[PDB]
Amino acid sequence: GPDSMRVTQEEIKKEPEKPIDREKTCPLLLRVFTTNNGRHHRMDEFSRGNVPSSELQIYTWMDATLKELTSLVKEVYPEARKKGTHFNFAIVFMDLKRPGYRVKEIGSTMSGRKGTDDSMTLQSQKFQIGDYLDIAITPPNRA
Repeated sequence: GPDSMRVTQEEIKKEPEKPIDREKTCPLLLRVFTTNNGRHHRMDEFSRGNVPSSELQIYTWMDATLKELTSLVKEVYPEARKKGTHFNFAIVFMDLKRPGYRVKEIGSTMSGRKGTDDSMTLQSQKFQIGDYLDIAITPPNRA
């Protein structure tokens, strides 16, 4: 008859994500790159040992949410506080097949508006220390 077998990784039933005990966990250093041209940085900008020459560094935890992070970005780039400003987040991560980096868009938020990705966390998107965060910021109403 049919045999029992171990479940493959893709079909593994995972528990719901849990908050981090931030008081007992040393924060990670998150490197955030930003654009204002309407698109993410290209992967050629992360090649040959280089990164973009502007960046924001943040101490945070694996349960950091997109809204928490945009609040910090707004501290340094106040024009981005304008209601309707759009923040498009992507994780830039090492390419394991070829040299350099790859990118995966994860979600977006908007100044002054509640949205479905506001509570999306780094851990939910399998962010790893060593990865970069890229945020493409665009003005209200797709101006």
